[PDB]
Amino acid sequence: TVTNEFASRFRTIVATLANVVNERAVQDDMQKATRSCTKQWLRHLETQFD
Amino acid sequence: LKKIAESFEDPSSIVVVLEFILFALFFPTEFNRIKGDIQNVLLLFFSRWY
Repeated sequence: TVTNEFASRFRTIVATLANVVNERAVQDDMQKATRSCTKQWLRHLETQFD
Repeated sequence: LKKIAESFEDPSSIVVVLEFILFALFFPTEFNRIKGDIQNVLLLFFSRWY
């Protein structure tokens, strides 16, 4: 396989789990810098799994 | 092409993409011979953003 499959399934987990996190930073409506710094962490966490 | 291995994540990682667009407009002769692997390191870019 060109790009490993097992890791590509993990990307779907992060893709929709991060969407749930946003719905909490609308009710507590954090300054974007706070909501961005957590969405940025899931990028590093996922790219390590690859 | 001396392998420059990296993963595109940050929107600031466009420098690696822009490096080839600038190289291709100076040495078309040299680019026309190594367009092969300069493609597959850029094909990784298209899987992530689009």
